[PDB]
Amino acid sequence: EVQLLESGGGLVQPGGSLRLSCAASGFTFRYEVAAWVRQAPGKGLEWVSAISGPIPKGYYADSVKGRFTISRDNSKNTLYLQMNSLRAEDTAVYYCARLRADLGLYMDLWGRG
Amino acid sequence: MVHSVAVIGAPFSQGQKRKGVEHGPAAIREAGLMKRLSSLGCHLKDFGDLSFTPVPKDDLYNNLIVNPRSVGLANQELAEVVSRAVSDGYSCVTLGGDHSLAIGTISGHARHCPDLCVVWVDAHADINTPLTTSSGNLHGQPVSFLLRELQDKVPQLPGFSWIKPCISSASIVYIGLRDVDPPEHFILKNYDIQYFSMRDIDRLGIQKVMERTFDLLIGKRQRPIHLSFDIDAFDPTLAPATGTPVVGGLTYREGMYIAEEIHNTGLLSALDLVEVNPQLATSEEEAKTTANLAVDVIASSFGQTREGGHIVYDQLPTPS
Amino acid sequence: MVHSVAVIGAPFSQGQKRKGVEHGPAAIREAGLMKRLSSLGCHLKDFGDLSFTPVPKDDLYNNLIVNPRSVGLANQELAEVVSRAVSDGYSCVTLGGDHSLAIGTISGHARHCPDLCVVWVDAHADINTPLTTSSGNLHGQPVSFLLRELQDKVPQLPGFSWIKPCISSASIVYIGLRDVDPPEHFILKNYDIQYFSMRDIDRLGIQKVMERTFDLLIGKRQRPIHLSFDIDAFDPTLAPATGTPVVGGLTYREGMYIAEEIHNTGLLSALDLVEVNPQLATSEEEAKTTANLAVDVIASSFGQTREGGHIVYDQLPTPS
Amino acid sequence: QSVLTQPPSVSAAPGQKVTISCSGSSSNIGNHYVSWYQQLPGTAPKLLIYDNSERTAGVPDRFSGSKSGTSATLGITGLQTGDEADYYCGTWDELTSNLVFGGGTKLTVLGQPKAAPSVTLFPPSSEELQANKATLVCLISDFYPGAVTVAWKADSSPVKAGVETTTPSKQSNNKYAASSYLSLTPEQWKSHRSYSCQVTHEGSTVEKTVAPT
Ligand SMILES: [Mn+2]
Ligand SMILES: [Mn+2]
Ligand SMILES: [Mn+2]
Ligand SMILES: [Mn+2]
Repeated sequence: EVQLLESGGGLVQPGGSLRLSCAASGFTFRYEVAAWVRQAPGKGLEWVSAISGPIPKGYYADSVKGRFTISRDNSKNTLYLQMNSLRAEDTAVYYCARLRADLGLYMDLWGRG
Repeated sequence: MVHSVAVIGAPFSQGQKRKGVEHGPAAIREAGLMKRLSSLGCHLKDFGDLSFTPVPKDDLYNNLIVNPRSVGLANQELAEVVSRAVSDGYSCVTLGGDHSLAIGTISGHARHCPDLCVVWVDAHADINTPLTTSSGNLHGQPVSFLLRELQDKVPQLPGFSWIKPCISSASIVYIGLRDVDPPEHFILKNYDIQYFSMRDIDRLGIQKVMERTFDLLIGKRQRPIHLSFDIDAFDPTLAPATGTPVVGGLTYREGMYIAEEIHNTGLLSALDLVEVNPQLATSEEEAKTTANLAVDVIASSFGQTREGGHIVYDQLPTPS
Repeated sequence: MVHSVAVIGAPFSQGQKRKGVEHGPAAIREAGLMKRLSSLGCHLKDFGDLSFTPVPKDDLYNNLIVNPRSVGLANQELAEVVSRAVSDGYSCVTLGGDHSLAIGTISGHARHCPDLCVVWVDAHADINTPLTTSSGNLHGQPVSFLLRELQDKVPQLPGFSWIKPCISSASIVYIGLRDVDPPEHFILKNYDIQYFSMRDIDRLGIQKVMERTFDLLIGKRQRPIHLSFDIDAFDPTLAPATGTPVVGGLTYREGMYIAEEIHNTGLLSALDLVEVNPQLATSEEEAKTTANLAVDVIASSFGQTREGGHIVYDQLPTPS
Repeated sequence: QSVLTQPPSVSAAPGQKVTISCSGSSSNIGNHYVSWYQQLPGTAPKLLIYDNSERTAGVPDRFSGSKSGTSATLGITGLQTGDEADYYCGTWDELTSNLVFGGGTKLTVLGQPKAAPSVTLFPPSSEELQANKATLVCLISDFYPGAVTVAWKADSSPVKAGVETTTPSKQSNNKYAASSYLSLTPEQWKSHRSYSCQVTHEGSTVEKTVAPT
């Protein structure tokens, strides 16, 4: 009754550009805080980007700030990550997640990757 | 002259479970507020929606669980905008955002209108002190900051020393109360704050409630009115896109009646509409219903009638 | 001393379409009844939920379409448990289960409290005789078994000869009536049983209804009160998880008001909450709404207020 | 990543119990709520636990979260084979202004006996040294569970650069395999007495060594 599906990933050259998507269904992403997290093969999870509030505002890890741009299209109920000046070390599976707060922060819905 | 209205978005919250309330301003807008106010014939001025920026640290954490200093400082910027809107001769409408914004609007309203009175329509008294409730619950304390008799019960927090208590205990009346913490009950009884719970409303009926509210506030002299209207005052079936839904609230008609009586005085100088949180809606339809109802309160507060007759009609066309 | 409450599950039905009502006790529990009663400061005693076993044959058929002897014998075990709870000095709360359980609770209540009176809140009069309605509809006859003037109209069934009629026609008052079979109407008029239909409520308002109900029952002397509250008294939009939903019922606020007036007497000795059937709900949300509303009636009947103030608050904390 | 410390693997039999530690600092776990994520093979992480110990809908009481000082624990009792996932802790770090994560813990529900790895270490071929290259090959076979840590030594000194280790994978006989490659110059190879491949499996190390002849 609620899921996230990413697309746009694949093969790109060093110094290259690439734009990922993440369509929500079963909830309105617009009123939700959304995030990108990534997994270099056989390794942990790195937080990349987050988009919150009504302006909206974008937050980034220092390992991507000034190269990556997070956005959303409220009409297509879809979340985006624009990735510029890409590096070998940017190689990873990329998840979009829903970020919520109670006492602390948590990611309660993940996409396929 | 025609009646002038200023509209401000104050998308203020302390994050946590209530983060979505920062989307109330835009949701009320997208339900056609400015068009409705234009059909009434109001001269309109839009300040747009204010930025809500955590100080001293604007990071993701501090945007999702907001320190109180940020709420204090945001309310200080708000107060000045409301005082500008009023000094310019506009009745000032502020769209929430959580009820903590009343700290900004009433303070700013009180600057050029120190004799103002307050009609607080809410399921809650929103009168806890920083000592009676937690640090991320400023949405449940606004009135402790503004009330004069409570100065010695209220500690000095960073970001809130700008505030000058501007309301006396005889100058606020509460309508809709049905969810009141024990210390909030103590304060009401101890400091003689007049209030009409839902039980009072069931017993007296809303007609008599408004007659008594005005007797207490404007019984002796005419005074500027501040309407602080929490959408959660309405039954959760009518306004479900809210953060503290309490069963057994105002019907649509009781809520329009309040708004019509306030209009009929000619003394409405400021209006808050707070606690519209579209992300807590289960569906678009719950989101839009809650947002349409907020628009109806504001329109009705500025002279929308149920029987028509607001705009002047002259003669009927003849056949040919 | 503080006010003591005993809680009994009586998951009694005659199966057929209403089998799910045997899950009402557990559903009311899982909506946090014992916690709410504990916050009120009540001294609590839980008898748990009683077994409902068909006699003389405990097979699948006799569990899905239950013979009346089984209902008679179950009510006899119930009566003794209620009389224990009351002799021990507890106001006795029985969770249904269908309304046939009133045969057990009122009989058991009447043993040490023979002067008791009954406030029956229901869409139905539940006063058919075994001759005016069918064999699997004991849920619509409880009052014919208990009423004194009706002895000669009521045949002796196996499992029901233990019963001693314990209510006179002036000692029961009905509130909420809107679905009354012709013979039930005859009985009311013929035996002068006082009742307030939804039309009476529309005409007089619930405030006056409660004022007149007490005039009839406790106008002359103070008497122990038995509240028999059918959830189907509430409009089907408020309580949809019920077996005979009738449109045009009590609002939430009328229902809380009844419960507040009953509390304000200080004479509530026994309370039934019946006809919560979670399997007839279309969704979890309908099930939980119906179960939350039942909890609100019981809490409100034992002193939950809408304006707060139940628990005593002493002083406010000072800054430092 | 890997601001937060987890063990790389844990194991117990079906029905049995296990805990997974999550170790941080004053500026993350010390002052912020920990969340636990479950990742089944080829699937998306799932939120189990948030605000230290609040289970999400459907998650049963045998999955338990706790937090004290600057550490956090995930307790799993009643182990079913469906629990076989990688598990991650996560919280906020107020030092770097990042959502942070542990390196993950591979949980194995034991379906066969504990089997320690067979290690074969090959030195650079005569041929590859002509080409001005050097590769040492550490072949790692017949281990269960399917989690190893690999550490290379130059003499006794830790070697960091020029290491490529595969993830463990399933052999036809249901045991796990992995390989590890160290890249050197021929001057490095010829200027140390020995290089060693060290494979840790369930807290016990299998070491193989070679020397330039
Ligand atoms: Mn409020
Ligand atoms: Mn409120
Ligand atoms: Mn009934
Ligand atoms: Mn009924």
